[PDB]
Amino acid sequence: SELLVNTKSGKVMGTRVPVLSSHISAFLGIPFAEPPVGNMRFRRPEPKKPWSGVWNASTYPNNCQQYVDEQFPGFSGSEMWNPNREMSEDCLYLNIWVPSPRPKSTTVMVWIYGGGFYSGSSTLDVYNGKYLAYTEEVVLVSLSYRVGAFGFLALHGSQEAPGNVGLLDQRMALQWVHDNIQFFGGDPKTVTIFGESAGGASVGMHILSPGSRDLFRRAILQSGSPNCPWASVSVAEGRRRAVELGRNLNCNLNSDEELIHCLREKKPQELIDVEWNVLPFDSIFRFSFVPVIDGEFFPTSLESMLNSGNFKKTQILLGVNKDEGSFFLLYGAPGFSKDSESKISREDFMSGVKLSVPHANDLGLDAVTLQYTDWMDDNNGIKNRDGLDDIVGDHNVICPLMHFVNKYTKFGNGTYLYFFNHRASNLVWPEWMGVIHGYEIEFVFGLPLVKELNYTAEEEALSRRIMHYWATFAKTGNPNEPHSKWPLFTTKEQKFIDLNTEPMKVHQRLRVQMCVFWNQFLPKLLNAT
Ligand SMILES: *[C@@H]1O[C@H](CO)[C@@H](O)[C@H](O)[C@H]1NC(C)=O
Ligand SMILES: *[C@H]1O[C@H](CO)[C@@H](O)[C@H](O)[C@H]1NC(C)=O
Ligand SMILES: CN1C=CC=C/C1=C/NO
Repeated sequence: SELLVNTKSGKVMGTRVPVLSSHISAFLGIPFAEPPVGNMRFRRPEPKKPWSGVWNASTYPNNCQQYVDEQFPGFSGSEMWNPNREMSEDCLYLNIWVPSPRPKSTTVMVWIYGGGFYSGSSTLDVYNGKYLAYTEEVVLVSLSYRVGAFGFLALHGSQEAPGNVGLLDQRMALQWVHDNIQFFGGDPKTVTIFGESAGGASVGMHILSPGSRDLFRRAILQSGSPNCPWASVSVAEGRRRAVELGRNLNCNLNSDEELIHCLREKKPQELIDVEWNVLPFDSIFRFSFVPVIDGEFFPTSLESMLNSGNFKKTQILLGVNKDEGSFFLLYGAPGFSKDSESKISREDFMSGVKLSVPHANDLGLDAVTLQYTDWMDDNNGIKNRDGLDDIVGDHNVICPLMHFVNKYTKFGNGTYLYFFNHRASNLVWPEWMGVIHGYEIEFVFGLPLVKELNYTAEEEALSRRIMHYWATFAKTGNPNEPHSKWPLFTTKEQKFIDLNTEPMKVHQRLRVQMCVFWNQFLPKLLNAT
């Protein structure tokens, strides 16, 4: 049958799904590691152990233990991100979507999900790979990896909970794709890892990590960069936060040995219940458990790796959305709310700014205020709302990614840059938030093609237009077809394109203005004071 496949780990039998008018085959929930339950908790993952008999690949697997977002219960705008399958410490699986009939050796795309390192699932509807697979004849795989403390708790010296382990889960699935994707018709010479926010930062990170480089060809990064200030911590800090976790559960903090034995004793939900207390800062866009700069995963510091080409040289496509800040401010900042327009007082702006740049002293603080204030109208509520959206955007996504780009392209082998600024016509969040973080994904995964979710005509155009760009680049190293064109990004000129339902424009020097602020000036200033 098309649906029975022999793989180095065992025979797997999938299932066949409908898509638009045609069909496709789906393999759902293939395990690729020993379940990290028990007291494999926090440990590095181990390989699956071949099964006998025929693994059932026809339902979605579980989601990993994660914080579940209740802030707007019943609101789809927020629910669309929540685990939608049962949660379990047993959740290392992956999913494949293969064209019918099976290709022999075609392009592979591996999706890695975002979620701030504390959350996310392979199984959410917006990450359904059947449209992409179908429309572009590519093999589409989505992996899944451990989040929050289960995934990133890090007690350096120790082998019991070493750090970066979720990051290892990702690599382990990338191994299994490497070794078996050929039996599904995928060309392993030709995998593209691609992801959003934490997912983007992780792709970035496997460009850098030496044990990750050989496992893939090309990378696409959305709204995320391995150098984003919220994406890594020092080993000391990770140590500090793990022991802090131990405290709100009343563990013995005498050896590492005992901390871990303790944390391992606790039910998954009690770790989740207190995870947000270990933050060092009142802040937004910061997360508890996070890649740590351990020296084994990352041989050295991010910055100096970037500096001396110590990273995989291939070609990359990446980008930012127009309002990366809003979603964060809505959740975290005094003054913003889902149902009003959220005019912010000159009072609330100040505390907004404070929460966004939690490591700055106040001289640093003034420098920011100065930079983003309309001094001729320093009271307009709207201007403050927006100014704040740009601070959180720039400081957290746009400018660290621009820095990553500039260093990448000295030694890279081709670089393509987008600025997605389209607001979906049926977006269910309010207007003031604009083109929000995360909201290109549904265009990438091709949901505007499905009539009953209500998109414009042109939106569907934009979606396939994007999907092709993506699939072509994965297959080619170039988003463009042999004969108007998405230009390469160069250090000399720095062209990038708009992605949106009208005819594309090339521009230059994305937020260059403000990125020199965050990239050169502020850091020098905090270093002096
Ligand atoms: C097990 O296999 C059969 C069809 O092959 C079916 O009842 C069901 O979809 C599968 N159950 C799972 C994976 O839970
Ligand atoms: C990178 O790729 C090839 C193959 O090694 C080389 O000749 C090419 O011109 C390079 N291009 C860029 C975009 O740096
Ligand atoms: C969880 N989430 C909420 C808003 C926007 C993006 C997003 C990505 N999660 O992985």
